[PDB]
Amino acid sequence: GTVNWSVEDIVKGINSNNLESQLQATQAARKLLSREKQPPIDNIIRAGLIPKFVSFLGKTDCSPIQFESAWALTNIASGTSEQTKAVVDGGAIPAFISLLASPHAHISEQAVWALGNIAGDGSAFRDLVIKHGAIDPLLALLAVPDLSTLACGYLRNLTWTLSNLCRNKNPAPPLDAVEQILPTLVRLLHHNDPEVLADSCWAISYLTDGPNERIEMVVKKGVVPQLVKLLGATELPIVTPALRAIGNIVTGTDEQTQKVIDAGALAVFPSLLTNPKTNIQKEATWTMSNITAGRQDQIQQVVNHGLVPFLVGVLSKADFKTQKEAAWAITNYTSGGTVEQIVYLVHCGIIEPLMNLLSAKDTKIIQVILDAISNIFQAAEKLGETEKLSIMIEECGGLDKIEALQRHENESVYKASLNLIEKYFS
Amino acid sequence: GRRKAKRKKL
Repeated sequence: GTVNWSVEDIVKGINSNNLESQLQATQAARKLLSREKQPPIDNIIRAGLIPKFVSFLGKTDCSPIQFESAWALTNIASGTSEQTKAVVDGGAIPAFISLLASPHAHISEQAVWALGNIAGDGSAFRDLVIKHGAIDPLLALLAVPDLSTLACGYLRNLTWTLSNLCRNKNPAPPLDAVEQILPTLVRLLHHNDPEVLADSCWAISYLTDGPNERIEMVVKKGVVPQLVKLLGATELPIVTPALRAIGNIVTGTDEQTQKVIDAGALAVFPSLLTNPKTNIQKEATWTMSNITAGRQDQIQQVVNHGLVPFLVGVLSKADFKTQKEAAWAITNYTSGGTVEQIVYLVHCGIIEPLMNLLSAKDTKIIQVILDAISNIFQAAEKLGETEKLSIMIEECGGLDKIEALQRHENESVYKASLNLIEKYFS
Repeated sequence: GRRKAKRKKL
């Protein structure tokens, strides 16, 4: 009967010289902290029960109290930064790392969960858990011939804790830690469980978010084909982190973007750029923007996959953030592409949505659209077709928009509109 | 140019 205990009763039971009374009070505190409607985490912390739970973590001859205190500390460290800090101050990190090697599977899983929460608090606690040496037993827990023999929740919690170990920047995870975790991450990226796949993709996206050296560290393991395969999956919790990782990779060197292209990622984008989920569309358009900022052969590969009509459609009707990413994509396309590629972009119907988006209040998208229009005008000048494209701009009402932008607030906006009017509309 | 947690056991 350890249900709905009072904090006073829990303190009275824990402070007793009875190990069984201590276990009963600890299970009561666990059931109290596992409740959904505002668990009194601060009330438990003020009572000074965290050191008692940390000490109970070490009672190897009493595994039930170990499991109960581990669950309680897990649910306490799952709260705010102050509560996780209070858990850490009690000396719980080395105790949980010691419990990682417990013969009882549930106690080891609880230690994994608690360490995952502590590392997910932030970068400082993540690096502190790494310094305490959790990576070695965490990876030893997965040194099995087939991951299918492990329990589902066990594998999921281990994958989530590993992902939290790769999470957060400023500072980024240590290079040695990332290199140690990466093979197990590549192995988890091929498991059949959807949650494990989603968390592994989240970890890969965390690792690829930063300098190109980290992106190369991830790419050298050859996970890009599997990343594209998971990008083609049907479960949105799997597609989202896969798309994030693909974008983070295409933010690097042109060789990494070419590695992404070689895996066949562009074939998935016809559905990604028309995904009913707004965030998926926005992230796909951002990835496309960074791909259009690459070499001319990469732009030609974008063209070959018929993604220019999809970019036009996203520019015409989508979320405003998706439309901003599309404008960035068109600007990168026109600035990096050949004159024939810009002519093809015009033939796909880019001028009408490019003009219709000039009525937005965001200044940055206005500058982006003006730069794109400028680049198309330079292409037409190289082709001697300035008059026809000027007629095109004037027919859809874009000339009126540029003339109204001539008297705009931002310096770049009005200087651009004036340049374009005086150079191609006189 | 290119452009660039905690769970509770219930």
